Amino acid sequence: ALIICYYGKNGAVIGGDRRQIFFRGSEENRKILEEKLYSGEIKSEEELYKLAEKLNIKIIIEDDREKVRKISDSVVCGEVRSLGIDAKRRRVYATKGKCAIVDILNDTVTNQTIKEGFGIVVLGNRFLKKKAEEELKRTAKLFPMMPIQQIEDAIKEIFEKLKWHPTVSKEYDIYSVNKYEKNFEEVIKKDIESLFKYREQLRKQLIDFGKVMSIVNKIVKNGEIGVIKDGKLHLYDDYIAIDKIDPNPKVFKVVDVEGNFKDGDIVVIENGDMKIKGTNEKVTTKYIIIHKGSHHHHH
Amino acid sequence: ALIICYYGKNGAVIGGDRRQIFFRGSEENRKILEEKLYSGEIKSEEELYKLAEKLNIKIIIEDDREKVRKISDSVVCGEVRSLGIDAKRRRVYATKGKCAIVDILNDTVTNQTIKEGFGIVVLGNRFLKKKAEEELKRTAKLFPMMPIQQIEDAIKEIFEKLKWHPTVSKEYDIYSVNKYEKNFEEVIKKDIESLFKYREQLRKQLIDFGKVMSIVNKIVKNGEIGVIKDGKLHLYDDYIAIDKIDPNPKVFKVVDVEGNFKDGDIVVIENGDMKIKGTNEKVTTKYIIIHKGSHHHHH
Amino acid sequence: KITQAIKECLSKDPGAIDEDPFIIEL
Amino acid sequence: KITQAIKECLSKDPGAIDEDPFIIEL
Repeated sequence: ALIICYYGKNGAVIGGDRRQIFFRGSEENRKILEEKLYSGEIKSEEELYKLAEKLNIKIIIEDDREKVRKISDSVVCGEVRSLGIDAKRRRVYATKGKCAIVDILNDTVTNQTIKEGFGIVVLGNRFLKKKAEEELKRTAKLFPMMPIQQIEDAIKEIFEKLKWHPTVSKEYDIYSVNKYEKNFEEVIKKDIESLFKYREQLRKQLIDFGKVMSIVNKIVKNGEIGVIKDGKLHLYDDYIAIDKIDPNPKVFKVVDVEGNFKDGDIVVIENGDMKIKGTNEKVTTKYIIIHKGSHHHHH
Repeated sequence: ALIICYYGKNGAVIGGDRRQIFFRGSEENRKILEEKLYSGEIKSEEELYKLAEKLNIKIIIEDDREKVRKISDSVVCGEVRSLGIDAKRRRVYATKGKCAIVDILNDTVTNQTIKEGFGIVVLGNRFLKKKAEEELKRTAKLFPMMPIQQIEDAIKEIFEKLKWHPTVSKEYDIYSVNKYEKNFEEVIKKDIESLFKYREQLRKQLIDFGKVMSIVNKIVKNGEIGVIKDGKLHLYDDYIAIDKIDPNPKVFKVVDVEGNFKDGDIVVIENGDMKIKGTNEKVTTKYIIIHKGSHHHHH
Repeated sequence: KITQAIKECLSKDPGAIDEDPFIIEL
Repeated sequence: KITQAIKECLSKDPGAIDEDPFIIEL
């Protein structure tokens, strides 16, 4: 990944590639290739796969998503992410005269530095930042007096100069603005809050996925579920009934049933077929029956 | 895992342990430890973790679930599973006089052998089957004339004789029957059909999970969503609205909104706040707005 | 990619069914 | 164990943020 951002009174400009590389392998080989990629010895994508193949580790390049956003006519944002044990992020926000470098670990903002004036921020691996510096070190001081367009272009040249490297996609996005954001801190806080809501939703859906699947596993294949009291199936304290296969379904102790039976008869199931114990006559119901406990025969 | 099953006219008896061992590591080291475990050179659980630690591969033993079931007073079942690229299973069903060895790959029954008479079937790895054979080879011929209880015990001794090995849990379940199942084939077909329904449900829930998460990702942070036509928010062809965060939500083009506005005004969002373009006055709605496309800025 | 990766990652009792089951006919 | 395993397995751009960002003040 590579993000280059400029901020000044003339405006904010930010360019970013789209490359994300996933690794799937052992710890040592992950770390060995991880360093060799940023060491600069890896030339192109050919030697990446080929060396990764030698280390019996699969890599998956994905250039299909933008690292940079234009939040408004006043603000632009660029994000780099590094996922593993933790979900580490590095964002850079920019506007007319101001710039904000934010550091996120999981669901927390570790650091947030805001700056007023003129400057350039570059996000990426150690190799690209080293290379990008040595392009900017000369040309950077001409930025403050340039128009926006010329800076966008100046940055385009830097991406074209570096994109050959396999940590950078061959295509890239650039967005710019020349309006000042009055509530620059609030805008950033609100954009970040969305991320934390998304992670919350992700965890809530992940919990509810399992919560539904648990219920499916609790469906009674074979059990002695209850007794017909007063023309209705009174279920034991062990079993309960539910209307749908939902994450939070409605619980029932007494259930409506259709079939040939009387009061006092024991209700059972075998091989998913609900019948009367002794009669072995077929009995139907609109509701799904389950164990109350998620433990029947260990878990 | 270890399952030992006897079948005869005196009845069916089946014993099974509860041990499942998961591996998480590279392909070679998975295969290297995989063989060394079944080679017989691995003595106990100490050398398992210790050797697995040397190979930088984590193993997770779980003795918390039964491998054997008593489907009815007529039938008993015992299952061994081996999960990896594919989900390979080996079940053994038994009843008075009959026995069925079933082989499943994923959602298909590869083989199904049924037998009438007297016999013993053992499921497990190559080491245990070798060892179990050499216990049974002597004592097996006394089974046909024994009572059920004595066979259950005879099997209990075999488990106690072998449980020291780290591919077998120190606790085990045993279930037996002495009734003949009239529709032995149908019972098995119905028990298996449940597995395929569970895998179907699992895939259907997994599809619906992503389907919900896609929607969450399509929620509009910043967009020019529509125009207020005739006192109602007419949404553009690009955006749509939904009532809940559901997998298959109800779509809306016209939406009820509350706030200070008139006809002809443009409706926008920035940082999740819905407002009137130009006014910047706060506007509310009961529905969630999303991009119609799942592609906004690439995917 | 995620559903793919878990099958590539986790391996429960591999090679435990790579041989025929042991049978005796009495 | 499954949610645990994926974080132990997949690794997107590790070490890509192990160093400070490059900054210039103009």
